[PDB]
Parts: sequence; structure tokens; C-alpha cells
Amino acid sequence: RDGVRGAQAVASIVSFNNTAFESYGKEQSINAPVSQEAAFSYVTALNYLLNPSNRQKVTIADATVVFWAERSSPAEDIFAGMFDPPESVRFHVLGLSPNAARLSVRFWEVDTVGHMLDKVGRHYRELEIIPQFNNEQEFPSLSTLLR
DNA sequence: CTGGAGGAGTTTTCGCCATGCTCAGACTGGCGAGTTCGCG
Repeated sequence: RDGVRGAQAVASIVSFNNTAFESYGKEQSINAPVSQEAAFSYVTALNYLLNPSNRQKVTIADATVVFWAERSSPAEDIFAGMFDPPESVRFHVLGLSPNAARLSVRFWEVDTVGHMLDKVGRHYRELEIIPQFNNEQEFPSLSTLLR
């Protein structure tokens, strides 16, 4: 509920529980070396970002999406980007999906603006038609169309 | 002949919620000008 949705109670990104996944005679996490404090750091950061109290998380389809910058109010409006369609690093975007007890990365972007017009823009421009009344609204919501 | 055990195979413990309406008309509008053949 308060973490990655649909995954096991405790999940991990790195794990080598089965022999088929080992190589060169290594074993366990030693199969990929990382300093202990470094491992702690990013895990804590990821846990923090997952906290619902901080408005930097959103669920789309099956994948949970997390983003961060020095400010987040505009990107947070992507909530309507699907719910009701219309110095610091800027807008890292990460989307991951859950396996049974381990996580996988779906996509990864670092672009600015946050534009998704590639599909939405095409989607809307395909729907263009002159209206009948003068008081109609240009951008109908999917709910209205389906109804 | 018996041991210790490294490896292969099976069982246990882990922790455990949520998303929200709507709503209305126009308009009235006039095409074009034409010519047929002819003996034994």
C-alpha cells in the first residue's frame, strides 16, 4: 500500500538467490560489489520517495512512477494527465513494475518540460472536429466519450 | 566397515487498506440562347 503497489512485502533490486544467475564462481551479493554505506543511501532515498505523504509518487496502469527535482508542483499535475486528461537536476523520471518478489525497470527519462505530447498530442489532433454550438468544450474527457 | 560431510533436495519465516457531477444555435441563397438532306 505505502510502497510499490502489488509487490511482495519486502522486495529488492539486486539478488542472486538461484545458481543459474551466478558467474565466475561468485555468490550472493558479492556478485556485484558496492560499498555498504552506498547501498544504504540509495535504498533510504528510494524508500523516502515512495512515501505517499510526499507528493512525488503516482500510479499509472501497472507501473508506479516517481520523479524529483527542486520543485514538483507542475509535474504533480500529471495526475490529471491520466486521471482526467486535459541548482539541482530537473525532473528525473523513473517507472518500474513489480515481479513476484523483485522489481524491474520499465523506462527511464531525464527530459525537461514533462511533455507527453508524442502520443497525447497525436491522440488529440486525431480527434479534431469543428463544433456545433459555440459554447462547447474542445477537450472532452475519456469518461464523457465512453458514456 | 565405519565415519564426516559436501552436496542435493525440501520446509519455514518473512508481513500483511484508500481516489472525485455539471451546461446550448445558427440561414433565408435567381442557370442560357441552337440548324437536317436531295434524278435518271
